[PDB]
Amino acid sequence: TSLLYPVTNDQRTDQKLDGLWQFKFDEAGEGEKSGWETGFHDGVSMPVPASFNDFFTDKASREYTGDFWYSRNFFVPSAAKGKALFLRFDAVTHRATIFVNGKEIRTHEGGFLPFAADISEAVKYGAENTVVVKGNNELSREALPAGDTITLRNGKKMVRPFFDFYNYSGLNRSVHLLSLPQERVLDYTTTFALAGNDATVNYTVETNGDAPVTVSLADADGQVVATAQGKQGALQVQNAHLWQVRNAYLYTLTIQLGDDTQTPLDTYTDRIGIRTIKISGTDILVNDKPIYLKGFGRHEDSPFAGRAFDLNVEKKDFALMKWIGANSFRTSHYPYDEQVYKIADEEGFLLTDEVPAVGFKMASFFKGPWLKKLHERHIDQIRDLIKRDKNHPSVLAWSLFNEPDTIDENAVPYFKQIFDESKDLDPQGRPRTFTLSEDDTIETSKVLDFPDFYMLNRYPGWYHFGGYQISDGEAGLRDEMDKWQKAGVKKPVVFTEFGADTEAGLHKLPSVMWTEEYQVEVLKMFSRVFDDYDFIKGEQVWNLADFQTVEGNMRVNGNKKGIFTRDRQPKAAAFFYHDRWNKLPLDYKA
Amino acid sequence: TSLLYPVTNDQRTDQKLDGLWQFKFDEAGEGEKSGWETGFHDGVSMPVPASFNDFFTDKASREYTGDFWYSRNFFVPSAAKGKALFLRFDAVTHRATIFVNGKEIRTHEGGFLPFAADISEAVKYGAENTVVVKGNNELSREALPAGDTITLRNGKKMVRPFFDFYNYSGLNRSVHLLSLPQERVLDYTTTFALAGNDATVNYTVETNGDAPVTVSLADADGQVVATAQGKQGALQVQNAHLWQVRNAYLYTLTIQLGDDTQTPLDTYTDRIGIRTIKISGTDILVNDKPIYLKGFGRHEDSPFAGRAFDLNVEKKDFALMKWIGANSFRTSHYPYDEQVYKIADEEGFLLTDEVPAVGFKMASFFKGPWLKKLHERHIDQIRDLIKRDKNHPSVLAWSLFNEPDTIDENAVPYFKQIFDESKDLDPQGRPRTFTLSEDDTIETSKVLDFPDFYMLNRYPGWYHFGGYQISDGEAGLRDEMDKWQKAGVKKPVVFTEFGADTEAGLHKLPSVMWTEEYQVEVLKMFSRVFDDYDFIKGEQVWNLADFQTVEGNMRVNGNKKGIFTRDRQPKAAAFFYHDRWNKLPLDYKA
Repeated sequence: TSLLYPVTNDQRTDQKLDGLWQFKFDEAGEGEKSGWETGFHDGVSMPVPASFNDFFTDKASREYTGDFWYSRNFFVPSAAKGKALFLRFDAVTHRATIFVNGKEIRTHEGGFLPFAADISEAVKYGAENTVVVKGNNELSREALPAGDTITLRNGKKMVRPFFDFYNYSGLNRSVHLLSLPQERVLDYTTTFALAGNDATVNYTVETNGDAPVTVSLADADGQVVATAQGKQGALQVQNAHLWQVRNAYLYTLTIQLGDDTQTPLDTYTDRIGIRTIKISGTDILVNDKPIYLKGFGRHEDSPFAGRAFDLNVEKKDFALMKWIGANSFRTSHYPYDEQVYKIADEEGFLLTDEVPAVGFKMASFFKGPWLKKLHERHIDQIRDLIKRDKNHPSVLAWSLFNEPDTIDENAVPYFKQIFDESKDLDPQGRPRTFTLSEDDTIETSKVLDFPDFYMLNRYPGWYHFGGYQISDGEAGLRDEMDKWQKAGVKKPVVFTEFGADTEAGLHKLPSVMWTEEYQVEVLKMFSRVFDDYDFIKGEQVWNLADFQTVEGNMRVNGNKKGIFTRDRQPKAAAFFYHDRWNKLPLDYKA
Repeated sequence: TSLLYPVTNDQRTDQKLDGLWQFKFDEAGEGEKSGWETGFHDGVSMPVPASFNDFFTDKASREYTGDFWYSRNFFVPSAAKGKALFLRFDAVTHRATIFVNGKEIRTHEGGFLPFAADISEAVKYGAENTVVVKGNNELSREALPAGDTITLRNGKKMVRPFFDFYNYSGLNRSVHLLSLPQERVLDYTTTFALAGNDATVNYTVETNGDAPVTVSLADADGQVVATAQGKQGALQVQNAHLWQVRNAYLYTLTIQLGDDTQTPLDTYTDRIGIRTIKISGTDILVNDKPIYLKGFGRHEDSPFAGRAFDLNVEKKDFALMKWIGANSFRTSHYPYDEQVYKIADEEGFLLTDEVPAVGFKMASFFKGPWLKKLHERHIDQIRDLIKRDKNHPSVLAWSLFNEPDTIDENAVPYFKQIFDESKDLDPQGRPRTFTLSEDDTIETSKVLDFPDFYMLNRYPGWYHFGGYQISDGEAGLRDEMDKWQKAGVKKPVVFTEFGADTEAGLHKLPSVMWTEEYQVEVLKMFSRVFDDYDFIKGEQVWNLADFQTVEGNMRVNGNKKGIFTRDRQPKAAAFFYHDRWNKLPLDYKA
């Protein structure tokens, strides 16, 4: 109903409820029958935001699957009586029921997009109030991301995902207490055109009343350069400062409700970048010039917060990605905290925004009774993502699956439907795509007509033709690249996963898989291939940093394909890209 | 024809040709047409003994598969004219042709057992002579150990084994220049009986003439305690000092040819231990008392020599195995250098001697036209092994396969034949057995009647039910142990592989697979299981030290299941067994 990010001004308040909540596991499912929805203080303290998994010393807790409970007291100011009061949850992984003062307010499905609860009539204005969250982190084939939940021979419930990353759960992002006007901005949209040194922002504004609307754009020094009235309109910016890759310029948009006579009813402000995105045959055009993508390959994963957003790690990840010459990254495999995009906007990065449609395949999948509810939740999370991130200059494209099983002819109805129901959601109409796994190739894939450009996941030299065989793996990759070229490929091709697990410190001459030298050798190979084909317009290596993963005999304490360690220091492969990427211009191959 | 270890006395000489030979690859197979059999000096220097693989910086050399050539000059003393002259090769992996002064003398199949070439008429007595060895290290399903050789798309030949260890090749063990008498000892045998404080060594002596034979046994201080004449006889030792586990006592045996009147024609001396080995239902009896096996789990693998025997590593491996409380180990997966057994004899360890019958199964095998030649070489290498190691007190049992595919009913003819053709080779008639892989279980194995005791390879908690699932893996292992107990198991059971890859330095609380803590957790689990069943009479963990392996995405620079690092320092699991094994008496479970 509204996913606008909270702001602070005279009409809107926003106060974080971050800190130490109370926490309890509910393996039995008795929490509500036990009166826990009224709040409790007999559990363990738990940080918010943060995944709860890594704070326990026992594996039974770290792996817990089922119903878990967060509880906190908070204060509702007297001054807030009469406004629309909201608890906004930035992410509750994966399922939530919200209670205030013991009263059930709302539920939510999906653990990586924000939701808000209207608590206007459930609080005592001027006193302490209680908020309790009943979360669940089970997996099934009916929810994103896809997986199964099993019971061990000893009764305990355990998750077995269809994806790589670990099942980090809980209150993974901030909780806001909001005060909004009764008549307020709900949504707005931006699209851009260029003409000479002039540009045109084309906006619209969604409201829940009939009061007049007034939009104004100011430059980075605060000077106003365009005004307009009405819920639709066009701002004319003379001699505009365009938003450029690794060279951002952000204008401030200000939406204001109310006619020239009354007290202002609502103010909303955001920062936009004036730039356009077109797929012209086989080029990716930003502001009508061709670009070349270089980057990662990312996860929201840190030692102490787990899946939860941590601003220190994020600014550090960004410091590194600029140092290394990169200009893009894909939010694999789920929407990130909204701060990630604002930094991307300020730093002129291009993001591929991915919905958690991962694990749609087994080691078939589109041939099961789970699709019907799965699809409900899939296209709903697509809608919420595009509604949340629409206005960011830095979002280049939407990714609607990661490694779905496109070999089966039954994937084709489902893709048909997903791609029709998302056709007209993004006002900028940016390209919609998805990643093709190693098994989904020009020869074998059945959904190659759908994407606006191709995103390829290939692992020669790691999952196939490892070691001394790498040369045959390079030859096979060029085989497939020859067949794309033969098939007269007209859309762009971007490599979005490739690489090699590497244990920082393992050295060998000559190399063996898992050493720092082999990783450089593998990345050099992929580079040689990428440079001999013109439809290839981007390299996004997997992965930026070592991230945590389910336990397995192939997981040396998590994934290790990262250019940097989980602590964000470089492996030797860091310096290879630092050399290569800072020498490829932004228009490489044009 | 004779595999006796060389000795030095007035009838027999023995001089090592170890050092730097010349070396060349022969990818083309032109070496003989090019005159290389006459010796060469235009190649690269290569140590002997040692695997050649790890001395090259390029992967193409390290991985080379095909014909390779060793060349050396050596001096034949004038004084040796008239004796039987021999080049004895302790191991040439895997195939050899021997040339002396350009003349082809002999070939050999099998890369882990010694062979001798009679060069009595191919040398110039009193000058320098040339020895050239043409080796090959290809694999096929017709040779032990089993594997395949492939060609890459670029022409290069590459091995793909059916086993784990790396294909270390070349002159992996010493080369001796021998001077033997014209009439000489070829073989001898020992068997033992006990009666009160007295014992009886029952010997026989194989000779290539009719001259009289004279055998005498002396104690550790050099006192003679028994003499006998004739090629068969029985030495009566009063108040014998028995050879005890971790408590050896070795008598010196001296065989002498010639009657009381002539100059001695030949002397041969060896050290034996007076002890007996019986499988009594479900007990393993050494000297009629029950023992409990604890140990490894070994390879001949070191950083600088590769597969080649290195006495420093061997004494260090033995220092550690005594420190840790162990008393046994299995020479997986091939006969070791003969020095390993002499140290075992001096340290009172019990060895399971294994022939390189590994890889008899694919990821079927006994259903192929390769068995006929495979079996030729299999039973021949069995014959050579038992002939070489017969007389060691420390060899407890023979292992005739490692992880053969016993699920197919076609394995049964081949086992039938192998087990009949080895029935009467070991004079002591020690137990013959083999290892059963994870897939070969009480439910599924078709060769359970053959072995004299059962050797089990089980990997719960690693290749199955890893991580948080370990509890279900423990339950499944007890399932199988319950079904053995149900089936009324009458032969002993020994666990001979189990464990977990562990990267020294990886710590986590709670644990994850690959950390030092998880390894201890896994080893504790297996211990709990072993202690609840009486037919279980031994634990040999895999592995003693991290050893090198083929490149693969599951091989973090070789195998890592070792209790010690490849440099022979302890991981945390070292101290767990140091505690446990030094508290289990030698008669645990009796």
